[PDB]
Amino acid sequence: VSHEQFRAALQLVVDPGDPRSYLDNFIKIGEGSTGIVCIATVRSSGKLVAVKKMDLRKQQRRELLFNEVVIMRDYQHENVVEMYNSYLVGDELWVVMEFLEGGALTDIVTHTRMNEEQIAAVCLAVLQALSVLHAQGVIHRDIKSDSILLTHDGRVKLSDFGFCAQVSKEVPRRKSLVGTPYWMAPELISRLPYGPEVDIWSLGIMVIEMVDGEPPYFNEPPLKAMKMIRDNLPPRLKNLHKVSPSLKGFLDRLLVRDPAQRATAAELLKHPFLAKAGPPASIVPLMRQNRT
Amino acid sequence: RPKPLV
Repeated sequence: VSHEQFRAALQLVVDPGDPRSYLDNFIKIGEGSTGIVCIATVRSSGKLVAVKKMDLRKQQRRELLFNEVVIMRDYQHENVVEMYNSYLVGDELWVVMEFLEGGALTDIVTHTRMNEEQIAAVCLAVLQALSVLHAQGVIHRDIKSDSILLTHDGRVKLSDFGFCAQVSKEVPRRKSLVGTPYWMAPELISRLPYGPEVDIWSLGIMVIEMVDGEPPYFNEPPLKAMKMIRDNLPPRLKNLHKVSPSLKGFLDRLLVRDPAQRATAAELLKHPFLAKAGPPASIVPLMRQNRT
Repeated sequence: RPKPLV
């Protein structure tokens, strides 16, 4: 009943039609935030596209599904996954989008060790994206290695906007408890009104992922890790000797508890650590199809 | 992987 009501609303917003008419050989590759991701073959071209499938009945907050359409209609960018078309297919929202065939940053972080040319390239790419989103008041709210995707030639793109929200003069802060526990900003876990600064902290946790292979407290149940994040000093790297003073100085601007003192994305683009970033080619050897 | 909390 409110499901039927919701299918009808989504219908007025999405493209008409059914992309099964032009797509073949759907193969599941992933499950993430809000549903599954398949690759599919575009019949007329032989090209490959990704299809995000999101069951309306399985969302904590169905209304966040509109985020997939807002972000597509409005915030395209070099470092953001491009979204082609959305559809309602029975009880699911489908988004046909760019296939990032290099896979997710998670698979690199859990299986090899990045150097700082590589970390700087990822950080620079992510920060360019955030600088542009944050200037327009868009907060991603689920920054983590699982949300950073790569092309085969090593270009880095932000993905998975399903949890994002907007701030503006009339709604200067968000309040919702949203993200993935281990990456959540402290002010967000403490239920304070928050803004784009939350993505900056989450990026810091992603830097810890890149250096250590895991975010802090990863061995704790989620609820206990949030409590630890709320109450404790900023989390530390397992091994500080494994980062340069430059990388350490960079991280220290990210993992600041007071969001007013945390660096913005605009400021971070100017940080000397980013001078280390290699081109996309430098990221390539890290991917599963290339490492030994 | 840990799931998002909404």
